[PDB]
Amino acid sequence: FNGLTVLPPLLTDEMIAQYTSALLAGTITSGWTFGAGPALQIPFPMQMA
Amino acid sequence: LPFQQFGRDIADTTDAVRDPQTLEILDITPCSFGGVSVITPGTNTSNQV
Repeated sequence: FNGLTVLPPLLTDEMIAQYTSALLAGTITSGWTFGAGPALQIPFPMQMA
Repeated sequence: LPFQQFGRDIADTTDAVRDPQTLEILDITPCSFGGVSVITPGTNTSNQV
């Protein structure tokens, strides 16, 4: 009421959740490869090895 | 309460008032205010905002 305003964030919580889900799927299905170039699939036990 | 004439918020501002002529209670809300922002491309590109 006295001239103070709060501005909404540019990225809504849904977009942040989508970003985190994308990162998690990438790290599950492709290991560390997708962080340094094209995403290459690999079975999860072999990635754990 | 019959004795109380005004009402204050948590942050020490008036929000409710009692009419003297008729024993009624009125919620006072400040008139709308905001910031005006102008969205515009480069003036060389166009002059629409």
